[PDB]
Amino acid sequence: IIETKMLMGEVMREAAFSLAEAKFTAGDFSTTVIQNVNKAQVKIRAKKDNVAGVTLPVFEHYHEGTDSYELTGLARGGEQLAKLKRNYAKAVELLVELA
Amino acid sequence: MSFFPELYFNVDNGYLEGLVRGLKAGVLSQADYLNLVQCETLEDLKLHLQSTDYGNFLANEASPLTVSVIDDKLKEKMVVEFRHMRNHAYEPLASFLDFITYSYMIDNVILLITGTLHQRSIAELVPKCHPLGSFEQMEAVNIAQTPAELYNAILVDTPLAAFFQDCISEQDLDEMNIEIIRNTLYKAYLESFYKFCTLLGGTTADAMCPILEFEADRRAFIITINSFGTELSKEDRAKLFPHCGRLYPEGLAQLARADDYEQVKNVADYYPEYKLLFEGAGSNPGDKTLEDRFFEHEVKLNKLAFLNQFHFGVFYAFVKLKEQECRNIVWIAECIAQRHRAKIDNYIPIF
Amino acid sequence: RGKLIAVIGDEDTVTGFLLGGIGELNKNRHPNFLVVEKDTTINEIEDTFRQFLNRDDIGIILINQYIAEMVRHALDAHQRSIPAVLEIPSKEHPYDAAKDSILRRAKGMF
Repeated sequence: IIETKMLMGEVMREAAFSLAEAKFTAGDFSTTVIQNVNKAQVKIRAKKDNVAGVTLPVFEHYHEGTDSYELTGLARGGEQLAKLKRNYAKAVELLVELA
Repeated sequence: MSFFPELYFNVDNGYLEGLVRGLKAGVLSQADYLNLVQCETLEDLKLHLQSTDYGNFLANEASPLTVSVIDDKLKEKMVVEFRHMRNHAYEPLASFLDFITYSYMIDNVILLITGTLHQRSIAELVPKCHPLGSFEQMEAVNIAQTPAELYNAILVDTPLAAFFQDCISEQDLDEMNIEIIRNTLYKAYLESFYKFCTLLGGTTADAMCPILEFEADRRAFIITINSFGTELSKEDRAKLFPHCGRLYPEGLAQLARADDYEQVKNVADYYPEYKLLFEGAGSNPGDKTLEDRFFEHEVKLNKLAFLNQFHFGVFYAFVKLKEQECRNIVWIAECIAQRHRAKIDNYIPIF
Repeated sequence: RGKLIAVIGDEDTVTGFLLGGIGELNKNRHPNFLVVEKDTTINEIEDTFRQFLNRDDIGIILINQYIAEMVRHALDAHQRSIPAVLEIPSKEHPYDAAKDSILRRAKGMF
């Protein structure tokens, strides 16, 4: 967990850098996605795992087949936003794992 | 007019021309870029911006420093300067500056809608409105979470009710999603602007035709490239394009029918400067990309615009270029805030 | 399938995470997040933190450094397992390894 957290800090660093880059090239779109939240697509579920007779929990990521912001900013640019999407998806994977 | 300018334009707009170019005089230079790229901390950034016309404003405020304060301060200076410029204007200019307001009132009404869909009140949305499109009008409140009276409100107060008159219905409002709606409104708005510009011919039309033409073409190309990843049908794409582009007689349908990036590249490769733009876009990890090139094209065309002086294009170009300058400053502060040094030189060099 | 990540933080992180795909409104129309700014009161943030702790549909909560510091007393009072709590960096607060409750649970094993 210590090692994974050390990796987490750096990946958050460049994720925030790319976020700021996309915000520069796209203007102030934050309030849009803030107000357009309707449904999630990432979810989690808890399985059990017993070692040496004692139980501990484990979390797993499910990728529901749905989206809400699939085409935000279609007339100005959305490729940097898609880079943010995949970056933050792999971030969510890592965060759920260390959780 | 009619090959005989400088009989009416100067007589009634000389002073405003003087202001717009005096403000253009305060544009930053490459020397300023060289001076500010060696700050390494926001305190040094304000200390070096003290030299330029933004000096002494950053002080007496913001004991801590962050991107937000500089961003909304530059926005504040923008809006107060424009408003001061605009509210001494005469009617031929009043049309144009009303359009400048409206081009962001479109995004304002984007923000306003979806309020009733999520049952929200106005006064919490009002701060997040774009300052240039404040619109300062009554009966924009107490909407009671009812879309019909919202239709009524946008009709009665907003002169984009002309576009809402035919391009939108209540069914489109409460079934179709916000983004195709705002795209269609922006298209109809640009077409209204174009026909108004042609109505007022002369040298103004000569200056303004290329900017609006490239605006339409860039919008078309952007929607074409972004439509790939979505499930949207091709007929919707065909609708979304404007009727002003050079490709409208032919080649816009070709772009709509094309479903591959190479096909779009081939279609775009039939006009020389667009060939240069697209081949320049290597789009690999280590060079800039298409929208950057479009930004350089926009600024160079605005530069060609200020080169001319007998026209109301000098009453537009600085606005767009000044916006670019503001976001450039925000980029500088961002790079300071991240200590990322391999992308400092990724700023558009406008003067 | 039904459980979701809740996040409380500044505007950039919540924007990027809502982009990441988290985010729901329940049947009673209550968000799974709260945006923090300069004019966000202490009582309201700790109250909403208690509300999220009570809610049985989150599992994971994310907090940036300074918000955790300002509500550190409740986090130290927290002694449960299923409502897991983690920490994330921020733009102006670079993360430091010497401030986290999970390390207090295993203090000295550095």
